[PDB]
Amino acid sequence: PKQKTHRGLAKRVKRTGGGGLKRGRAFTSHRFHGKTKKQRRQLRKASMVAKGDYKRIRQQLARM
Amino acid sequence: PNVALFKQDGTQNGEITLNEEIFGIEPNESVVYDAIIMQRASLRQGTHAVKNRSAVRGGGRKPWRQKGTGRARQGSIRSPQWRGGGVVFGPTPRSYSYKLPKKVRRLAMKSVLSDKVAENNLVAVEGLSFDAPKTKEFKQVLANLSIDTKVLVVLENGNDFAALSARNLPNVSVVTSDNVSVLDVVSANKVLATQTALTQIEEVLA
Amino acid sequence: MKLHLKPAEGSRQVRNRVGRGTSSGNGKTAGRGQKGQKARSGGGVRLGFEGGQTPLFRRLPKRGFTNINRKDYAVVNLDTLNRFEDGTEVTPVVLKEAGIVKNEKAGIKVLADGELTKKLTVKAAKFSKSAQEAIEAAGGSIEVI
Amino acid sequence: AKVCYFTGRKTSSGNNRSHAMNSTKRTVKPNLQKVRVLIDGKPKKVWVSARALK
RNA sequence: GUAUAGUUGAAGGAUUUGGAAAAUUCCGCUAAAGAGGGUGAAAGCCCCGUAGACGAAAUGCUGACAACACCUAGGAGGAUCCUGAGUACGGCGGAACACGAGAAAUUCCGUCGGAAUCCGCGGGGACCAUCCCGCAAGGCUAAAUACUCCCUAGUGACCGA
RNA sequence: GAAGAGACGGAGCCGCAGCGAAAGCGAGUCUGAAUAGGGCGAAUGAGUAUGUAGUCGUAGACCCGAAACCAUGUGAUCUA
Repeated sequence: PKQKTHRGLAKRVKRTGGGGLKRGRAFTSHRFHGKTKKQRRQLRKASMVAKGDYKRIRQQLARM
Repeated sequence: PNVALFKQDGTQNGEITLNEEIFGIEPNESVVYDAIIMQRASLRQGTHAVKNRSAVRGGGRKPWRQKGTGRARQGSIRSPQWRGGGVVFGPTPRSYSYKLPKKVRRLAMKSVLSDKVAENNLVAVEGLSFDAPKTKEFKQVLANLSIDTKVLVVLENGNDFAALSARNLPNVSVVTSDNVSVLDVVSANKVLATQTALTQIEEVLA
Repeated sequence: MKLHLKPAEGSRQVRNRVGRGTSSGNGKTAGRGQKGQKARSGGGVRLGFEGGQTPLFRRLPKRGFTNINRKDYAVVNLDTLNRFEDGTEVTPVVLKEAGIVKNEKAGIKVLADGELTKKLTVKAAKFSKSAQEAIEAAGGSIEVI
Repeated sequence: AKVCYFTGRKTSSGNNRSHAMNSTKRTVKPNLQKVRVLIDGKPKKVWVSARALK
């Protein structure tokens, strides 16, 4: 039978055109009065793939 | 592509010219190799099977205890280390067939037929006719053309008085103009064929 | 080449059979080493498991939605047109009909990369704001039908 | 209470959820009443649902 | 026409080693039959067969086409009448839909309420309006699909105690 | 079509264009007041079909081994 892709990563990660993946940062949906104002600016913007976690995840997101 | 013509014994009328798209194209060798293996490996029946532990007509209780007896521990009578037990990883029914793309098949056909042209093994007969199916006369036909080895006869349509005279020695196997495969040709040494069979080959093979 | 055969060079490998004696290199535990659940029968954890550490997908947040009525097109840029020399009515038929646009998706859009020197005519369903200028520079005619 | 004589009501079974969705098995039974009716003029006693007494 | 008994069906001798030849050496013959099995060892020409050709008293099956059963009419008008009831649908509690009450349409089940009649009624994923597509609460229906206890005839880079 | 090679069959699938959650725009786009800066793209940058081999996933998945669990049945000739 076919593989089944993960439905936790399809709702969190979208694939770019160069090969990598776009990722949305964390620590954004909670208390903010603890955090500073440089932090809450610099945690709006998306980051890329670290090549450690691209190994074990690659086969799950086989087509999406 | 210039092949002479024979009557039944009369010799060398005008030599038939053939399409250089087909009969002159310098055969690839790996294509013919994989065509032969794909053909001959597609002839298998796959019917063979072996029972295992859940299919051996046995029982499902520990005969012993785990302790007290002092012998090693067993779960059931029938399991692969016993005699009469099941078998681990036996052969199961498969099908072994697979189809190449639709360019290499015609590349194989063209390559084989150009190979047999370049070594002068097509002997084109102007036309074969028997009033009755007499296998002795067909032997005399092959004696007139002086061919001895494993040979092919390619026929046209219902030549029922020329196809009913080929249950000969194994020099001869006979295919009509439609069922010409690869293994029917590569196994043989020479090919006899009529004029019209060449034309109906050049319709399908363009 | 007849029945009594050669493969291509490098065309077919052999195999590697595992658990057959201590001088092939894979006898006594079969390339698995000593104990542990990567070395039992059928062991190994599921994919993406990292111990009880919360894995990467339960660490970064869910985001977005999908439109139900997304209508995206079947883009041809501009150089693909540059072999239909003069006067064709480029269209969602005869334009395709040689191996150019199989499977138009919602109608054909045209883009502007990168040089057209003809006098064609185009019938598509959308156009960029530079492809019209590139076509009318070369003297053609366009219509969004 | 086994069946109806006129309709097709009979006892059956279904689940039972309770406030944190734990399921067991019920016995959902129809309301039935022993009613003296006139079957071909001769009176009998038979089980009839109250639904057919409207 | 076919199924269950069948008929007929071409062509070889001698020598050497042998316990015994189909083996070997000379010279022949056949083929619409050179698939297979058996014979004192390995056979186109010894036997049983095969290709071809022919054949059914009795019972069953399948086509066919006769007979006999059945079934099936047009155009216009639109005053009045008919078109499936404790049914549709709603509340409550459960189930079935990929859908776990969820913003939850559509299908059933238990109980309690409970409509309209063509100027009508349902549906288009809560709901309303507009548009579009359809007439529930009465029945029947071949083939394409899944299986093999058993029968006949075959095959296998399936096993050989 | 001989359980076959062997032709028809162009529904479909993959590559040729990306960015954005999206409306959309397009060799460019997103955030932004910004023609600023930045992310991700493009600037020759080749895929696809089949065979074979290494690894992984779903299936018992390299085999042997429990204590226990659930559903039908069989027993009071021993013993209470």
